[PDB]
Amino acid sequence: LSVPAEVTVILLDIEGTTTPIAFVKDILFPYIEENVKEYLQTHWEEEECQQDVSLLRKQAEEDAHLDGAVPIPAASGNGVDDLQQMIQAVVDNVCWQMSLDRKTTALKQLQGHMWRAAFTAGRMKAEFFADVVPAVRKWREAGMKVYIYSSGSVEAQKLLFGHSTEGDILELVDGHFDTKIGHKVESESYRKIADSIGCSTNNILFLTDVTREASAAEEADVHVAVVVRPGNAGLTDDEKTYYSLITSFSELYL
Ligand SMILES: CCCCCC(=O)CP(=O)(O)O
Ligand SMILES: [Mg+2]
Ligand SMILES: [Mg+2]
Ligand SMILES: [Mg+2]
Repeated sequence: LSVPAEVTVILLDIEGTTTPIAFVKDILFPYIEENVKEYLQTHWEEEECQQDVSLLRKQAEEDAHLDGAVPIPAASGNGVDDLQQMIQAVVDNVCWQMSLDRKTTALKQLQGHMWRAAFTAGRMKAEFFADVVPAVRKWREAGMKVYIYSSGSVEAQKLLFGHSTEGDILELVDGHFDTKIGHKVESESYRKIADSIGCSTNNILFLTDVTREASAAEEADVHVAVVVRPGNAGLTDDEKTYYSLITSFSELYL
């Protein structure tokens, strides 16, 4: 509710915090499965697409031992028939990786390039709860710095903020962090985030919906608040009593 005087930075989780889970789980990711074949068919000749498929082929070779693994065999030729077969293999491999929650760099890389087309072309918009932007603006007016921490790549994060239901709000963010800085349930990740930002762990207030993230940040001597939004995983009675909860960014007083 009332931020400690020592806080100078607000670190924000995305899914379940600034953005509903429904958008991420039922819109953002399913979009990939629905568009990967069309995307590959249309942009196969692109140097970037060729590089993406190259990475996916390498990954497919490394997963060859896994049961149910989908191979991306060497093309049979360079005719349109051979290409159709190739494309199907890549599509099948991508969907397979997504069915299990395998978030490899090869997969994330292609997803990011596909999302760039979706958001830039205005086919999709990143959903933010109505209280987010106004609160963030006031926070910044009060001198607070604002950073984002999500498992989604920074490149993908920028697309979300650049094409939100609130328009382009990239300027409201001072920086982004993804799994490169470490995993969200590891306290060490938060100590590094403080280092990258250029502050102390105690100058940070992290807002997240998952308690496993909250407890990891607390262990890193970071201040935390648990955000409750529609569709979020329930909190235990003890967690509801232990953590400071907020149902809106407006509930935070500086
Ligand atoms: C661009 C990808 C989706 C990002 C939504 C996420 O926040 C997931 P996570 O809960 O791993 O931080
Ligand atoms: Mg979350
Ligand atoms: Mg440090
Ligand atoms: Mg202290």
